[PDB]
Amino acid sequence: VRRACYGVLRFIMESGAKGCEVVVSGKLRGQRAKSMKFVDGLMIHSGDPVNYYVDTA
Amino acid sequence: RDKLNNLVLFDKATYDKLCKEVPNYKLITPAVVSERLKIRGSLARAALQELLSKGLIKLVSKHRAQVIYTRNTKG
Amino acid sequence: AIHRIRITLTSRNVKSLEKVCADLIRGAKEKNLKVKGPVRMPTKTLRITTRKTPCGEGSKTWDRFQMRIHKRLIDLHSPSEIVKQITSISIEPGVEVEVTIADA
Amino acid sequence: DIKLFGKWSTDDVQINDISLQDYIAVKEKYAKYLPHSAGRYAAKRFRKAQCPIVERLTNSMMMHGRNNGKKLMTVRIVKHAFEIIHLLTGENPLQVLVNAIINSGPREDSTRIGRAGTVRRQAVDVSPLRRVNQAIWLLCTGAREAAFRNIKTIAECLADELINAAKGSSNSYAIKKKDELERVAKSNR
Amino acid sequence: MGRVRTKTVKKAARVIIEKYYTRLGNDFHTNKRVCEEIAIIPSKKLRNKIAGYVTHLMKRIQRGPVRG
Amino acid sequence: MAVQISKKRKFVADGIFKAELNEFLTRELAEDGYSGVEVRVTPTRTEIIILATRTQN
Amino acid sequence: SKGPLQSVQVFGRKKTATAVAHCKRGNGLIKVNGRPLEMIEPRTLQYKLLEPVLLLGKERFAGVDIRVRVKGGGHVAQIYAIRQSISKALVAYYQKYVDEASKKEIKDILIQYDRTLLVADPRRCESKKFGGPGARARYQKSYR
Amino acid sequence: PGVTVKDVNQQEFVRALAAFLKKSGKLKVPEWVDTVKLAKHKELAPYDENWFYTRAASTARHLYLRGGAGVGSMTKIYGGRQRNGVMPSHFSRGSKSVARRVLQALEGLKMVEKDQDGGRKLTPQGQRDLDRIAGQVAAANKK
Amino acid sequence: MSLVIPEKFQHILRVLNTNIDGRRKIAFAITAIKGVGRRYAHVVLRKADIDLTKRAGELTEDEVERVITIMQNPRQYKIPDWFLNRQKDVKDGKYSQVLANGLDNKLREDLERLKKIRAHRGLRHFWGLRVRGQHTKTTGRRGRT
Amino acid sequence: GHQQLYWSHPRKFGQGSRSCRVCSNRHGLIRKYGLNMCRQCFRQYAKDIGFIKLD
RNA sequence: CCGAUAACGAACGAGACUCUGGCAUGCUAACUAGUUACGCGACCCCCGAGCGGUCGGCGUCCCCCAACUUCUUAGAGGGACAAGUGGCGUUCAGCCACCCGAGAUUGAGCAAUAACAGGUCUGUGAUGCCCUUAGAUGUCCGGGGCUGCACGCGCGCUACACUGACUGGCUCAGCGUGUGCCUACCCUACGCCGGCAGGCGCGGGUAACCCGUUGAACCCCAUUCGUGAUGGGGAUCGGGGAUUGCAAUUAUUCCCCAUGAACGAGGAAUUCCCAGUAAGUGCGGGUCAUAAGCUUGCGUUGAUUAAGUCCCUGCCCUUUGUACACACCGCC
Ligand SMILES: [Mg+2]
Ligand SMILES: [Mg+2]
Repeated sequence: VRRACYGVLRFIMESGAKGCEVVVSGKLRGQRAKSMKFVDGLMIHSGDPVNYYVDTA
Repeated sequence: RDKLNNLVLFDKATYDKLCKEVPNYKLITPAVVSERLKIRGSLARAALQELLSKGLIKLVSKHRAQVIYTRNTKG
Repeated sequence: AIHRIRITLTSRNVKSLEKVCADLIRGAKEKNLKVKGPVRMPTKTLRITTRKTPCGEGSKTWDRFQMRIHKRLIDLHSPSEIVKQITSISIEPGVEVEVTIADA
Repeated sequence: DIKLFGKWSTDDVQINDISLQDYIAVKEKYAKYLPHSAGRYAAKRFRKAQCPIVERLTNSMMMHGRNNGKKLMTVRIVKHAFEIIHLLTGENPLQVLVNAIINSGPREDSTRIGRAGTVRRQAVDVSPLRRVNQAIWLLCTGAREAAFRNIKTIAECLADELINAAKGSSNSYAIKKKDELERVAKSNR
Repeated sequence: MGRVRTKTVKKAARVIIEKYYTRLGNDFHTNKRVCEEIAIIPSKKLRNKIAGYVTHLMKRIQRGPVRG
Repeated sequence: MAVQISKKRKFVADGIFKAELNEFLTRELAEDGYSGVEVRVTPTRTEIIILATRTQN
Repeated sequence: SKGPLQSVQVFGRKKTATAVAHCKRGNGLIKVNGRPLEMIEPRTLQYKLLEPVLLLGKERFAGVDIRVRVKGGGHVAQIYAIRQSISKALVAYYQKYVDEASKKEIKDILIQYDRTLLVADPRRCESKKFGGPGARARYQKSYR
Repeated sequence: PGVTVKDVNQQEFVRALAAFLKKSGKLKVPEWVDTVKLAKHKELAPYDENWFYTRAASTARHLYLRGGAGVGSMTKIYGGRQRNGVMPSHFSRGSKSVARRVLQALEGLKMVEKDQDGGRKLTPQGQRDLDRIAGQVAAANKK
Repeated sequence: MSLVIPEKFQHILRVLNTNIDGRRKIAFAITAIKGVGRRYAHVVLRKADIDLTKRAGELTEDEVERVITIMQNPRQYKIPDWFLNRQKDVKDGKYSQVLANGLDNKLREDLERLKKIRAHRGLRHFWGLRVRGQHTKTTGRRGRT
Repeated sequence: GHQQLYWSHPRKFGQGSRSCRVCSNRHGLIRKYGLNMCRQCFRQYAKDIGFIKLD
């Protein structure tokens, strides 16, 4: 999960973007679930401009 | 101060009191006469407009809730 | 022929709606057709208020989704025939058109 | 001149103390035909002074739940009551109002957070603006309480409340609580 | 109260005032029209907050040596 | 007329069709790098565009 | 003698209540909803509607004929709309047809007595939020 | 000095026309007037014995203002407030046979007739009477 | 004329097996009779053609017995069939109206009728619970503690 | 059972007559505007349908 | 944010942003919106008015057979920025008052890093693991139950009355919905019958076209009542009648006639709230074959007090002490 997220994050930044954030949540490593987040570049979170400045999946 | 037991209908001892001393002071209303002569208050509204027809009492307001009368002018 | 057509455009976004209204009436001026002005009907706003939580536990928060629908009426009334003169729609996705004769 | 309620010219009334001359609005600038105006009197501090006091009494006379928006009824009760006090005193109803307002507003009170003997701890004299506000509220509560379960109506009960307040006979609920507040303040000096 | 200007409005004013000192005066309405063609400001509410500060800084630069 | 449906329910059903089609194209073309769907609809006939990264599959 | 096209239409609004006053050169005649001004439902508040004619005199209304229509609002918001409409129609009539010296000396009286007769009250309403029964009041909360 | 019903007091006008219908005994009055309630949302029968003449006077005043009102529109004009006891209050329309019969009797008195569309309006004779009664009540009020 | 009280004034009358106060209105005094409501009172006096504005006690005795026999015989004096109490009797189907303690023993008779067949309503009347199906989770506790 | 009783009991109305077009559930149905969609599924597909959060 | 500054350059959040309200007699338009003007009517006048007054009566896109966008609708634009003055402020950041101004603080949406063993496996063809899987924990069908009552608690509705209730008349709103893929179940003008709930036929509306000028409530104006558990209150309960559904009993809902219970402003405590706000007051939507005391929005009437404080309950920044780190509901 750590290596795959780095490859996807680098692929997005290489194709041209202001920033990118990927969050993977679930039963990683041990039994108890964890959420690993990898963020780089610029990333707004509030207001109207988030509707047309980011793509969320 | 338990119950008013006011006068639904007149008697002679109070009717004359209505006829002689009620149209003598400045502010006469059905509430004032009801508490003063211990009459009911429905009898007060009827008797006040009876004195209006007799002409010895002048009306000023004529409202559904607050109808106000007065004594005649002296002087 | 003698023709008279009522044209209505119903969409959701004002951006494309003002664009489709402007260029359709702009071509008619080059075609010297008599055109009534854009009749901006009152907006139909679809309002739905649904609880935000999918379970029913929390601080009683609600979500209010508003859908805006805008309608314009444009009359193409030339003294002569009209249908063969304007057979081009030149429309974009997001706006719905409807052609109505004067009889209908 | 403005003929409030159609009569009762406001140019003959006067305030007999300068501490309240500038906070009562019976003057010609605030002389109004009717005590009814939505002039946004709660937008800013120190704006209820320029609000006419006849309107202020009308505002404070609607309370106790059943009467929280009804201003047409309150204006008609004030209209009845002012005519009644004119019929019972023979002077301007506004002069009766100014006499009642001054004679009802308590001039001292007490308020603390620490240990209190009877009600409060330390005596503090009140402001002229609080004098008027407490005066109107005390008059409205006195009229309402007397009229709650008796055959006398609101216009009459408000009339005798302001009349007994204008003279001063320890029968007005406004002056009764005023004397109680002054005595408590004197003890808490 | 509650009328402090943020970094975006302040820095934009400081950038455009000293570059366009010849094109600016002390009028809010005049300067707000200057900022439209020399600065692509997406929001009208932003541009008249900037221009209101532009006149304020111009009133000080007419007297003393502002940091700009 | 009564044969036609009201505009209020028609635009709702258009959103129903777009969401249903988007979900179906997601499920069927998940491994195909499906990106999104655009609808160009005219009264004569409608047209569906499948925005995808790898069209040869 | 029969000069036409002397008409000014001025409206005033208060609390969703709109009223439009049609002023024309004619004899003394004031009517709203086709009814006389005095023949109106709120007899208690009739003095509010008689305030504009009282503050300016009937001479200013002699050569003025006003026909007002009300198409929305409430009972007293109808009153506050009309009383602003009549004065606004009068000052606009003096503004366009005679010199504004007469307009100034009639406008200064209304603005000093009650500015609501010239400037409408901007406040309309507020929206109820989903935390309580009112716009700002919240539902009664309990802890035990 | 022409006088319109729109130019007089409506409460005085409705009282004047009610006595006018009372003295001229042509109004068709049914047999259950003293028993029924005027509205489903009103608990008690009205105090006045001549309430039918009151309804006819009121609806003739309303038909002058606007026409085309049938049974459904009339009962909404006369609708009011229903307390429902312990439940919160609601709006309930009045009786339908009351409004229908009041209008029905007005055809017998020849002052209200139906339209080409639904609802009914005033006859020219009714428009004559409804303004004539306005004239006498305006002069009586003035002097 | 708001005159003095009539000499032949009964301060409290006695109709059937109940008394009625004469110091109130006539249409609101006969409501004190069990079985007579305000609506029933306000139509029987209309059909008896008696003055409403007079109080109950000043009614003449011949008027009083007239009112009693009108209310006791409603079916024969233009009183509508939708205005009675025991309309379509469970015993004999006739449309009667009862205004005395006979109403109480008709209530008792219907009670023991429900109990004898022991219907669901009959059994719950025996236990003193509700009968109209409302909830008993939290309400009605005043009569129990 | 056989053909006469497998689905015999009427379901022409009520909650049991209506099921969600997405999650096939008989609770929280938003039948307004002919949606017939789940309470939670509507929140999921609101953006794609056209409903947006304006206030 | 200004200023100092071992930091400089930044990033998110806040702001900015979007929607909403308030001014635009400025622009574009409007027979699915109307206003003026004109011509027919209809009535009141007539002493005579005569351009008298009124009509939601009819006409002038029944396309040559009026104009106009003020009212209404909705797009493009403007307008408000601490902009001007005075004082205060390091005279910087900004603050206070005021003139002119529609507005000198309109309400919301969105909303950071990190976290909780907070809630949902009863939202899902989201799902791991375990269990059942034919006498099924699958599924269908019939009935009952989820309503059940010595009791406690929570959210609310109704009232305790005369600032009221009853009766009659008068007279003004704005959100929004309305005939269905499956899926059967629309919103209703008008006429007639009945007292009511209701019923029967004509219609209209897939809707600024019809409902609908949404003739709402409150309130206002008159009547009766008259300080009593009364004409306040309608709880409980009997009988009768309709509607929806296949099914109404444990009463679905509604109507009518019957009874008239507590309740006379409620202890300790406790909730919410600052301007179109509380409160009064009704109306739409969701639920719905039947339906609101729920909730979500809308409208009418409209205030009192306050422009402050950290006293109580808490929150943030700095300093400080700590034997706390599952973090004071700690440790001991
Ligand atoms: Mg923000
Ligand atoms: Mg009684």
